[PDB]
Amino acid sequence: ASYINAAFRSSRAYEVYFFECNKYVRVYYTPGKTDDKILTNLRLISSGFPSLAGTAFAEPGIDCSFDTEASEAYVFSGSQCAYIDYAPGTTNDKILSGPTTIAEMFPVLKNTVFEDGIDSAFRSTKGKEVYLFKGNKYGRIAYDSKQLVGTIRNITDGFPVLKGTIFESGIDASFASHKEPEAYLFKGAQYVRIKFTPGATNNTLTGKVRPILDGWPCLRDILPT
Repeated sequence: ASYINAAFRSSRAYEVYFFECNKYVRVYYTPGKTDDKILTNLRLISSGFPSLAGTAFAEPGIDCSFDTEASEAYVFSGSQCAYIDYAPGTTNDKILSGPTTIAEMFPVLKNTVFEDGIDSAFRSTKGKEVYLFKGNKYGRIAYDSKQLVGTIRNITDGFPVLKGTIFESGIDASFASHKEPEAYLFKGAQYVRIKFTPGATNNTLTGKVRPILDGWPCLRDILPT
C-alpha cells in the first residue's frame, strides 16, 4: 500500500496540497488536532492543474514538491522538474520554468545524489532555503540564487532528533507548516511533526511518530492506494 508521495504548503493559510500517484487533495489542516478537512476532493493532477496536463507531473504524477514564495512551487517527477504558479482560487495555474531535468533546473545539483530524483523537500524558515532529501542524505538549496547551501550529509547530521526512527533512512514527503517552525515528515504509512532549527541540532519532535490516518483521519477514504 502507498500513502503520500509529495506535499507543499499553500499561500492560503492552513492549506496543504498532498499528491498520491497521479492524484491530489487540498486539505484545511489543524495542527495538534484531528480536525483537518478536505477542500478539494481526490482529483487528477491534470484536472486541478491543467498547465501540467500531458506532462510527467500529471502521469505518473508528482513525486516531490516544495513551496517557495507567493503561490509558487517546484514540482518533480523522476528526473524532471518544473516551477509552477498554482494560482489558488483560480484556473490561472501555469508553468513558469521547465519542464526540464533537475540538473538543468539547478545546475549545482548536477552530478549529485539529487540529479536523478528527489524524495522529499520542505521550505525552511532560514532565508530562501529548502531542505532536499534523497535516501538517508539531505541538503539545502536557496531557491532564488539556486545555490546549494553547504554540503549533502546524513539526515541525522542535521536532525539527530530523528535517530532511532525510520526517518533517519529517508523521507517520502514533507511540508512546512503555517505554524512556524514546524514541519510534517511522512514515510510510508507514518508521519511525525517536528519543530526544526536551521543551523542547530535543537530540533524537537512535537508528539510521537504515528500512522498518518490516526493524525489525519479525513484521509481515511482515499489512503492507502
